[PDB]
Amino acid sequence: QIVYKPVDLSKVTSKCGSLGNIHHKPGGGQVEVKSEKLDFKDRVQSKIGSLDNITHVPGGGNKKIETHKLTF
Amino acid sequence: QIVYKPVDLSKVTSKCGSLGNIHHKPGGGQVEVKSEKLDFKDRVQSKIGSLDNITHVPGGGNKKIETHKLTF
Amino acid sequence: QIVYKPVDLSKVTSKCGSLGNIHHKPGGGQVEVKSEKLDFKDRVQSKIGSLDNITHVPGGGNKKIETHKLTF
Amino acid sequence: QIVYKPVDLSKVTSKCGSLGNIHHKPGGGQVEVKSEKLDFKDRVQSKIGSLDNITHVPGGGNKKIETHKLTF
Amino acid sequence: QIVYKPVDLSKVTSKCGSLGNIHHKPGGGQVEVKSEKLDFKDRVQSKIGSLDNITHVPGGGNKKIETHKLTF
Amino acid sequence: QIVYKPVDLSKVTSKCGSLGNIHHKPGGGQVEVKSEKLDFKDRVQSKIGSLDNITHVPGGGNKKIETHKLTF
Repeated sequence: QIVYKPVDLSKVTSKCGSLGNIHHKPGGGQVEVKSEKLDFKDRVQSKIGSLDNITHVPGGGNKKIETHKLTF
Repeated sequence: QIVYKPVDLSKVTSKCGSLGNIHHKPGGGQVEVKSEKLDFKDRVQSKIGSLDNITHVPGGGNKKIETHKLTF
Repeated sequence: QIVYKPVDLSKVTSKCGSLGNIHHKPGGGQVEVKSEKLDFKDRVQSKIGSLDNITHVPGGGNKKIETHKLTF
Repeated sequence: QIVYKPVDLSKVTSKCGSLGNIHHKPGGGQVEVKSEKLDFKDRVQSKIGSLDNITHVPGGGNKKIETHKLTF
Repeated sequence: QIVYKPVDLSKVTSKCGSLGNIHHKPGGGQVEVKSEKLDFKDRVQSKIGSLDNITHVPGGGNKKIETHKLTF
Repeated sequence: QIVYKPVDLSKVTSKCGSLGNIHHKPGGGQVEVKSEKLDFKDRVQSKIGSLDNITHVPGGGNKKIETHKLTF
């Protein structure tokens, strides 16, 4: 007899009184790339020649990850 | 007998009193890429020659990921 | 006997008192790409030569991902 | 007797065998100015808040400046 | 008796066999200026808050400046 | 008796066999200025808050300056 019975009662929580006055001001820039050949196969993930800017301000932004497995 | 019975009662939660006054102001830039040949196969993911800008301000933005598996 | 009976009663939740006063103002830029040959096959995902701007302000923006699997 | 008799027989000269293959490619940018009061009077020359690009390719472009003065 | 008789037979000269293959490629940038009051009078020359680009390729570009003066 | 009689027979000269393969590639940058009051009078020349780029390639680019004066 096999019984699998994990119990989860957890909390991930935040409080923030006021969130703001955020300034993001990058001063440009320059990028150059040279190549002759590219050859990509099974599950390649790639990024060539970027100049990318991100502002990310979540009011919460909490994460939880679970993985429940049984196997014979 | 096999019984698979995980129980989840978890919480992911947030409170934010006021969210704002966010400024995102990038000053341009320059990108150059050279190649002769590209050849991409099974599940390739690619980005060549970008100048990309993102502002992301979710009021919550909480994440939960689950995976429940049984296998014989 | 095989019983598969996961129970989920979990919550992903947010409150935000006021959301706004967000400014996104990029200053242009320049992008150049050269190649002679391309060949893309099974499940290729690609982006060549971009200058892309995104503003994303959801009032919630919460995410939940599930996967329930059984196999013999 | 007063005699004013300058003699000018001078030359300003050029030769250029071939002219070209010139590239001018700026990557944008960002400019901000704040003030409350302006007051400009006699022979003021002014420029507030600029993002200006110039390409200038004259085949000659030679200059000669003269000033001849007499006074009693 | 007053005689003013300067003589000019001078040369300003150039030869250039071929002029070219010139690249000017700046990567953007950012400028900010604050003030409350400006007050400009006799013969003021001014520039506030610039991001300016110049390419100048004259085939000759030679200069001569003269000033001939008499005064009593 | 007053005689003023300078003689100029001078040469300013250049030869250049081939002029080129010139690259000018600045990488952006950031400038900030704060002030309360400015007050400019007789023959002020001024520059506040610049991010300026110049490429200057004359095929000749020779200069001569003269000044001939008599005074009583």
